[PDB]
Amino acid sequence: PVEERLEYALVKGIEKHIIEDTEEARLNQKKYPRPLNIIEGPLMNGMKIVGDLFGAGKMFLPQVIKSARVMKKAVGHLIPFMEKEREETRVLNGTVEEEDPYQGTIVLATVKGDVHDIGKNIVGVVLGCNNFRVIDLGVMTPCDKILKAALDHKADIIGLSGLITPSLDEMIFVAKEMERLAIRIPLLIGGATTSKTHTAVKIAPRYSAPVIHVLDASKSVVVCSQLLDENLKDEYFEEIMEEYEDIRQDHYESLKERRYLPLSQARKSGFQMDWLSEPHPVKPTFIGTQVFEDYDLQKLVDYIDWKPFFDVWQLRGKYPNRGFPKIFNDKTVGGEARKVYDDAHNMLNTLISQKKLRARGVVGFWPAQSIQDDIHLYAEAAVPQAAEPIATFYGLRQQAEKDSASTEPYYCLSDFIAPLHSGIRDYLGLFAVACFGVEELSKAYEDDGDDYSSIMVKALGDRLAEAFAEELHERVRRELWAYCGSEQLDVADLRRLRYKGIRPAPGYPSQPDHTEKLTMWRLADIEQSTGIRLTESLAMAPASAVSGLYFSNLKSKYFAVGKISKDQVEDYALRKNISVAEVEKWLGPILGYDTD
Ligand code: B12
Repeated sequence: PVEERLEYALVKGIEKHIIEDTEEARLNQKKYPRPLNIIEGPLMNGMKIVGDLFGAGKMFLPQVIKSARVMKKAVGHLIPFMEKEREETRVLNGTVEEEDPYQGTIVLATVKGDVHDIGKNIVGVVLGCNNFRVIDLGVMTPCDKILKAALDHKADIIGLSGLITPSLDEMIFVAKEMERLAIRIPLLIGGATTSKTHTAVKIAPRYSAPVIHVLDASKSVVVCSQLLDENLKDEYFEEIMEEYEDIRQDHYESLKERRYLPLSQARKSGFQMDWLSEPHPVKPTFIGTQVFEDYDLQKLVDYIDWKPFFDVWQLRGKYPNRGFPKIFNDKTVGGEARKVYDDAHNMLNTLISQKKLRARGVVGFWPAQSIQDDIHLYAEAAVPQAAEPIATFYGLRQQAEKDSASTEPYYCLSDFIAPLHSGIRDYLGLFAVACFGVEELSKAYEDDGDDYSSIMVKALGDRLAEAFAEELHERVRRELWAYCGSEQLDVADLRRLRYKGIRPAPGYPSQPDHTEKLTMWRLADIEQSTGIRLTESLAMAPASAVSGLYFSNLKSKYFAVGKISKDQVEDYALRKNISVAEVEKWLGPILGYDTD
């Protein structure tokens, strides 16, 4: 029989004879009077088997993508006959019937200002494997375009993705706009920057229709099936409503229960250094920017941290095999991890040897001094105490009250730079790297129909950007700044943060203000030197880009600012010479007080 062959090819992921079997079944008009039967019947049966096996955890994500590719080739062979049948019937009967076999239509988009779509692509493929008609809209999607896509495609669900905290404001804007046209379509929320608490507190109240946060792609199928089943729709919505009300009440009680120090008191208990006895800062080999136009990708292959790459494919090894290279020894996901790693190495070799990917970056150093909570940068030949700063990076100090038994100070990034009045020269660095050509390769793979290769190339581009950042930080410590000239740590120690100094990035918990990237881009001329541009929400395009600041102090360390009070917001607005509303917008996730 041909149905068994179709199901076996779908489940196992064999495109070798899928065209032949599909054509053979199509020619068997006895079983299938219309080609819709080959879709509604044997083909979606294998897709459903794959989807439920993935939901149960027996089959892993890469095999799901293989099955999706096989199904895509099958439907691609079938769609000319679908078009022929529809064109014939439009003239024979004058009408087009409801021939939809999918469970529902879902508009899937990444909100404006965000350029990350690996998770959105994975979610779309997973949903498509469960007979959902996924409508992927891309990145930096305007809200009006999402609403128009939902209206034109008679969509049933809308999904929003976002990776940076400025995307949360866009998501809330989309929710309230959906409310403004009185749309009743359920709205799912996903992304690395999203959380269950933020959705119920901020996103959920703005929309009357269901708004559900989804942690991963596996839960997305369950949520969509429950939302599209009328026997479970209202009860699931009510349960979501009660749990979100409970979490909102708990959130407000907590917010009443937190204590914060006064800003002056927090400053008085900040981190201190003995600059009169600590070793003096090491002057960099140059003051200004050194631009890299075409970095050696082969040097970046051995600097790649593969654990986030295996986290992309959801191949999470159990203890003690939870990380590379021990993941290959795991009983369950060892074979799939090995297959994915081999494919990644093959594609990396092909792209590097063909010059299909280019890495560009810039690193700069300037004299820097500290004035309370700010780091001021000066010219090369200018005396810091008698010259105007050419740039300033404003820091945020931890304000949340700590445990009485705790003795840790209240950290700020300016604590790692020598104060101006101390009479000690100090310097600060910054960098920005990227991997160029991932977008075109992903588009080419998606046009062919290989979503697996597109996801692989996106993950490899991100890995290459991270490896470039790590290697450049290694060079800065030993060669360009030479404050750690005796460093000889291996890449394993590099991934363990065992070296001197730190490289905080804007938007991270050390300094969660994304507007710090504008100063770097204006100072180091990053967009003109390397081609990396900031979007409207201060995200780096291409998405395979990493930036940050270089702190060479021995005592410097990574810290989380946490929640801050109103007074720190007012002081930050006064220092930055911007309105309080802008500070609250760019520091919304770290506000310890309500704003509405
Ligand atoms: C490696 C990594 C990167 C990658 C991002 C990977 C990518 N492009 O997908 C890169 C190298 C680009 C990077 C850069 C930066 N990152 Co980053 N990064 C990480 C990290 C460690 C991995 C998370 C991740 O992306 N996994 C990959 C995908 C598969 O996971 P996911 O997006 O969560 O997708 C899943 C689910 O969320 C869900 N899902 C996703 N979308 C949708 C949509 C719908 C509808 C549904 C139903 C489900 C759904 O399904 C997916 C499958 O599981 C996280 C830490 C963390 N724990 O989240 C930080 C994190 C996401 N990074 C963040 C930040 C700070 C940045 C930067 C701004 C820092 C910088 N260099 O300036 C830049 C971004 C600018 C840029 N580069 O263009 C923040 C978030 C923003 C913030 N705090 O303001 C995080 C959370 C770190 C942090 N603690 O602050 N980073």
